[PDB]
Amino acid sequence: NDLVHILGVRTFNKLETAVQLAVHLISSYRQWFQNLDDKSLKDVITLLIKRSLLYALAGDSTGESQRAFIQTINTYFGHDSQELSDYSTIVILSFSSFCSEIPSVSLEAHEVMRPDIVIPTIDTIKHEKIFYDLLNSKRGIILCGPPGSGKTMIMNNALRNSSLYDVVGINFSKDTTTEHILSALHRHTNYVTGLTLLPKSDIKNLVLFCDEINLPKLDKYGSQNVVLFLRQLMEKQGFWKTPENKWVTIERIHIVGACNPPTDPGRIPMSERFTRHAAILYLGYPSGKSLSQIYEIYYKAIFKLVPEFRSYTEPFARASVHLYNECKARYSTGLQSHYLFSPRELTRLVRGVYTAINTGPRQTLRSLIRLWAYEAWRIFADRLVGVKEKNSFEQLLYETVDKYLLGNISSTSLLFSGLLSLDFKEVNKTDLVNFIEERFKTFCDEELEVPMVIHESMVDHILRIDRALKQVQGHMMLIGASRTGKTILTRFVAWLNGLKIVQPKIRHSNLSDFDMILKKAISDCSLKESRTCLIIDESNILETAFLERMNTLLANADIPDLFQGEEYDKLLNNLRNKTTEQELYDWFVGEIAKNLHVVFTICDPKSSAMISSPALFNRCIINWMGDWDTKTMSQVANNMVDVVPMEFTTIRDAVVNILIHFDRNFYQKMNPRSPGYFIDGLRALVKLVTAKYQDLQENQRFVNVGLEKLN
Amino acid sequence: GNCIISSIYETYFGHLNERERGDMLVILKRLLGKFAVKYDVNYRFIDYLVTLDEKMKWLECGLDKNDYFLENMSIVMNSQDAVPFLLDPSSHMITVISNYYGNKTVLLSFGFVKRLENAVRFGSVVIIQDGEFFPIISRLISREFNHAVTVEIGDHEVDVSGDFKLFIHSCDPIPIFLRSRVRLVHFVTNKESIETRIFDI
Amino acid sequence: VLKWIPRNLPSCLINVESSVTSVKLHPNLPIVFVATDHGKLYAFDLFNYTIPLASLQSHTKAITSMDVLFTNNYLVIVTASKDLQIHVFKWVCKFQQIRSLLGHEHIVSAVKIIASCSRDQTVKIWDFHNGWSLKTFQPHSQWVRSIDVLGDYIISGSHDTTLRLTHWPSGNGLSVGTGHEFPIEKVKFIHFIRFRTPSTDRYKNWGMQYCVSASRDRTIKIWEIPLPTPIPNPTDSNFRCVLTLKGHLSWVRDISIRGQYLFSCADDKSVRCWDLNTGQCLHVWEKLHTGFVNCLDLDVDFDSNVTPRQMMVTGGLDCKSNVFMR
Ligand SMILES: Nc1ncnc2c1ncn2[C@@H]1O[C@H](COP(=O)(O)OP(=O)(O)O)[C@@H](O)[C@H]1O
Ligand SMILES: Nc1ncnc2c1ncn2[C@@H]1O[C@H](COP(=O)(O)OP(=O)(O)O)[C@@H](O)[C@H]1O
Repeated sequence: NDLVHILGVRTFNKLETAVQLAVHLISSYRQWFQNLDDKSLKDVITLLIKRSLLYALAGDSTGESQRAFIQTINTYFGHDSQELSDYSTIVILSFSSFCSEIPSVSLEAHEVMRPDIVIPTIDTIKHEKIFYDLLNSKRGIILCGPPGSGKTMIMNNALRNSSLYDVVGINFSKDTTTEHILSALHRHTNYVTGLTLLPKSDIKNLVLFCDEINLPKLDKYGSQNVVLFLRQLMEKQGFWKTPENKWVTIERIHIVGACNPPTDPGRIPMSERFTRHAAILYLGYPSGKSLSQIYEIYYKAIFKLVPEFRSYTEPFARASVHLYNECKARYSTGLQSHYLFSPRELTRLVRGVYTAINTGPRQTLRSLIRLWAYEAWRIFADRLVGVKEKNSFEQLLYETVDKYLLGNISSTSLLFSGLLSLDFKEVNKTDLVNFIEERFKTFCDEELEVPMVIHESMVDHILRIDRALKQVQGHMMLIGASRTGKTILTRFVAWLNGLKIVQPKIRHSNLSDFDMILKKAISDCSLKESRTCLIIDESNILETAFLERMNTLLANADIPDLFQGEEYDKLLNNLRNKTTEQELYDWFVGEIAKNLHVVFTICDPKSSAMISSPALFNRCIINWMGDWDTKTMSQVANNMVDVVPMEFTTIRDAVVNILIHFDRNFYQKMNPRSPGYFIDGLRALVKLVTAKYQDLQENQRFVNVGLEKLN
Repeated sequence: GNCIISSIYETYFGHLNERERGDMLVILKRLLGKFAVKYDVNYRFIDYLVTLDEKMKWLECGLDKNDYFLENMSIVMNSQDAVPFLLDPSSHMITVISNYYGNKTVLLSFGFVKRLENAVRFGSVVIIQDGEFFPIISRLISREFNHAVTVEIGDHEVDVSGDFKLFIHSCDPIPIFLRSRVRLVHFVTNKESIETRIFDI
Repeated sequence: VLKWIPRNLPSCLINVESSVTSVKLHPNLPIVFVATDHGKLYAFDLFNYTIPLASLQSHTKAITSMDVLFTNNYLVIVTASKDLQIHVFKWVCKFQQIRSLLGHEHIVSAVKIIASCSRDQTVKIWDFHNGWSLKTFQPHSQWVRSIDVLGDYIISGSHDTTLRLTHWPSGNGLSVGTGHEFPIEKVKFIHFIRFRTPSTDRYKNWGMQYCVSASRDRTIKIWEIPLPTPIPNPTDSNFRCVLTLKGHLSWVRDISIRGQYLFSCADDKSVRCWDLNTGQCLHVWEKLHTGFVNCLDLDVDFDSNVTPRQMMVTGGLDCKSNVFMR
């Protein structure tokens, strides 16, 4: 009772899970004990009892807490009984360990892109086995832990690789209801006599996977409804038909939940009334050695593509795991609401190294380390707040490279592009700025009539967003001061890459119209292979259900709710016009991941809950646009006033830097600073100086004509 | 010197009252003296951008004798490159622009999209009270067009008459995207207002 | 004599004040004219490139492109400017203003002969003799970029990647074509004398079977022209491709074809010459300009009136041009 727990329940209410798991284990093993002695039988029974007690009383604790519990449960039953450890397992009977049960697989390069690829390791298979037992024990499941632990990944691993079970994926929104669940089960269950609801299959049970159950919001009287609905299904073993008013009994269904800890902002604490009937497990962060093995396997699978340095997999695995460890160490979420670190971004780092290697020329050692460092700058040190932590990251990269086995490492000097040629390689600054200038001038002459500047900070950001866009599942968050040019940057990179711009023209709008626009975009993407990029501003979002839909498609690789019925019928008809159920849906997932890219242009750091959502952190490459710098704006002002010759008594530098100084004083006398005031001032000054200097020029010309006539 | 003062006065001091605007002016003039640029010691922007005949033209429609209101509608009329914004809980800017234009002033509030489409088709000036209820107009307030001139309002292309002006007014003492594009003008009386008023009286 | 390939090193370099946008040599005299984006026309003798023979400024805005034509006799020099003015001068060794033209409401892009293309959405056709307005037409719902005239037929590719073939007396679109994902930068007919080998007698009477197209997506595509009836054929008015040509590292600006070896220029500091038979790049010239290679020009091998001499010339954005002899 006195140890640490999450979702604190009474100790009276875990005995259900403990006893039911133990009895199911004994009923599964019973028909093998007929040829066993009394002592071996008693040892097996006490081993299973100890395992049930440990995994039903300390399931919501951490690894060191679990080891303290295992030593206390060893010393509280005496040493005569069979001992239980972290790796202990009963299997054909004989005492064994989990360490000899893991499989071995060596995947090649072209399937690392799949988000559902599951790597085998020790904790994964241990939680797999306990998940199997606890699901077969006719008991509800909830998994809670820090973000990035792989709850959805472990769920898909356990549910896809079972012949007795299937998967139905539903994701809750901020505003939920009861027909979400009925709609999710509508495509996979049928009503039979509807007195009884059963899965469409007959031999395999169907389990409802719901994730982020903390997300739904309470009403004004301190009570939600969806968790009570879940409690009614997984306790009463039935529910009430809302329009028909009859009891509907469900027997082979199961309820499994995934959620964040209640300490996360925007995540409510549930009543113990619902968690009473379920079984809770803590899914913590994997240990250092487990991550080391996982990324060793990943780096071996990625250096299969470059066979010259196959023996250098192990130092890079140590460097990546260690670097993640002190990257989580030196700052946390207590300083800012976006410093959330997880294995997700290390996986995406491996993905970026993959696409850079595959889409690149012949590589050597120093090129490979500098590419790795550039990707580390790309994905780890991209949403920070100052340059001190940036140079700390640089020296951190230096020390981990020299301790795990040079050239420049800094991202400002390492310039990797894909527009200068057909391969992803090192490029030339002059060539890139010339190409960007030519592209912008032809864009201005063609479509958008803004006589607008090009400078080094914005071309660097263009490179940033182009690198983020060229990848698959490439969705990036642009947060910066207003009128900095994020929307124009997105339009420019879409024009250069080839993606066409679509925008939602929103109150005076609804879910029906927005999903009609979405379905039109989806149909165009599926039929014409249309490259779609959609631009959302602050005014384009009013309901949190929109963000829930993008969060669903982003945390997952797809939308498992809005693609159903006659829409599926016409979609498959058109696809078979162009061309199994699971394979067809997987190819749909792949093509919609390769042919869709969402951008958010949000300036306010609903938006606070948007950034704070760690599910939204999954496939968002949060790029810190930030505010302008004094040197950067001196450059842009010098470029802007160059078209207006005004040197009279140079003075252009003096006027631009004194204007800079005045607005610095104004900001200090009155958080981000919006550069709209600056650009409005520069434009007004330029137009007024030009117009009134022309007027004074013709006035002085008339005066000179009069003076020449009178002299 | 007077031109840089005029530009920075019309773009930076729209939402500042007399005391802090005087502090900003004296700090800016000290900065100009630091940077050693020629200017005018005895210069006022009202003496620059307000013509006496047009001053009387605004005077015959509800102009107040306070110089704060003078610089207020001077900044309003000088906002040509950007759309103007009128912050007034007392509802006086709407009245003065309505009786200064006349039938040109078309009064709308937040079928508003159809009314706005008709207004931009006929070239009609539109003023909305309670601008916090604001998106259709977003392209027009960004002032970016598809040259033929055409207007891609909503989902159906339209044509701009060429004589269109757009004013937005509110009363609550605002989206940041809206705020950046607009020219915010303050009309709240404070201690500096009563200071100057009793001093001149 | 028709299978000449220029050497790698440039013969000499014409230094220009601003970026070169159009180059054209005199078919008769050994002189060349370069028109820039600053409204500047520089005339340079082909064997005397030291001093500018004629540095003229008659254009307020940029000159995108220009060409010349010999009367059937003097030479016509047609120049254009983005302020919607078209000029025709007289070469004595100076430019003498012969005539001016108007009728375009926006920036003019290119000229052909006199006809011209612009960005003002309207196709307008005048006469050099008359100088008045004769023909107006709308090519597509979206405006075209590259046009040309071959007797009485015009092919046009628009910003929406739409090719249309029209006939001046009939006034109807003979065929429609498409296939790229990007707007077409240049489209050109292919005539006969595998591209110059006719297939049937009907197409021998026609003379056009293939056509080349270049865009900014680093692709060169040759398109088959469907059989027309004049009156259009609804069932025989669709283009089709047979070979995709690539190799450029940037946008393809302009293309030129002669014999079997075709020349192209791209923004990757390079000019590449290919063969239409094997598809392998016969030569890649690198480092021609510090800026992008904007335009190419050679003696017109497709016209027997002009002598296809031993000359080549290219322009660039680096305020310089390279002319190749020997
Ligand atoms: N130990 C691990 N082994 C392999 N992949 C992992 C591991 N941990 C995390 N991942 C990656 O993280 C993703 C799972 O994210 P998850 O933690 O389910 O998101 P959320 O925190 O929103 O539930 C998977 O796509 C997987 O590739
Ligand atoms: N480099 C730039 N410097 C200053 N202003 C710019 C720049 N690029 C674009 N803008 C202006 O910003 C507007 C678009 O701003 P946007 O990118 O939407 O800002 P945000 O993304 O912060 O809302 C355009 O109308 C343009 O006039």
